[PDB]
Amino acid sequence: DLSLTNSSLMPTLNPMIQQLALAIAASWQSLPLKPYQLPEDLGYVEGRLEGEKLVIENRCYQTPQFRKMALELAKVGKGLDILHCVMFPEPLYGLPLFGCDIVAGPGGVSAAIADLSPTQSDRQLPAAYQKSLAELGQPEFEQQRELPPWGEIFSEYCLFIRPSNVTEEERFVQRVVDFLQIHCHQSIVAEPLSEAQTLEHRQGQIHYCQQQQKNDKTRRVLEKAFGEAWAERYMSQVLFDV
Ligand SMILES: C=CC1=C(C)/C(=C/c2[nH]c(/C=C3N=C(/C=C4\NC(=O)C(C)=C4C=C)C(C)=C\3CCC(=O)O)c(CCC(=O)O)c2C)NC1=O
Ligand SMILES: [Cl-]
Ligand SMILES: [Cl-]
Ligand SMILES: [Cl-]
Repeated sequence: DLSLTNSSLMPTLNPMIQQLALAIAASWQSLPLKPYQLPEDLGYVEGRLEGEKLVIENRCYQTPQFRKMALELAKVGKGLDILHCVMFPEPLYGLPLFGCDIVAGPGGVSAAIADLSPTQSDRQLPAAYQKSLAELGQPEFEQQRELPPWGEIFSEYCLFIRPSNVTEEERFVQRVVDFLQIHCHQSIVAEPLSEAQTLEHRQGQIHYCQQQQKNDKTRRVLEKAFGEAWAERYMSQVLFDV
């Protein structure tokens, strides 16, 4: 569950990943949650082929506003830690997609990505999100990274950095906390939408999932531990279900 106290991975994960896992779990803990059963009621899985083992712990929930809320923690061998999180919105409410991805090795966090990604056909976040996000101001990060082409799905507020030091790690986690606070508040005040608008949002979410499946960084990690067929099933059915 969301206490993370019974997580076997948590104690061994990069400190920034631990703090973000805790912050996400804390944001969700008091919501009107129900379990969301992944395919094959997946929770914990491990695999190895010719190289290192991959271990994944899945936690997934749902609420009336969020069709699927996934928090995945993973580790490859002793050298690679990953946090994956997506809140998939119920299209009826027109909310954007919260996502984040953190990858860390022995040298520290290599990649930290977080966004509230659009679902509208105009590729804009709803007005209330634009207002609240603008008020946070532009955060300063020394080592920004450019998104790959499939990353056109992310908003103009997307963070994609290599944190340079602890100050930046903590600044990133705080900005994710800020995104979550905005998002959970907007989920309370969101107007239920028309059938045509609901359809528009559904389309946006489908596109998001299809584009995320183009990420060969995820796919290679899965393939090296479980093979091509397993990775394709995992990405298309577990992570980014259409
Ligand atoms: C669950 C298993 C899972 C694995 C194995 C995983 C691996 C993974 N994701 C990565 C990058 C990345 N990951 C993302 C983004 C995301 N990815 C997401 O799953 C979500 C929700 C977003 C954004 C909200 C982006 C944009 C990159 C950079 C891709 C690139 O450099 O080509 C990288 C490369 C890190 C680096 O270049 O420093 C790895 C190894 N991510 C995972 O989530
Ligand atoms: Cl691409
Ligand atoms: Cl690659
Ligand atoms: Cl390799």
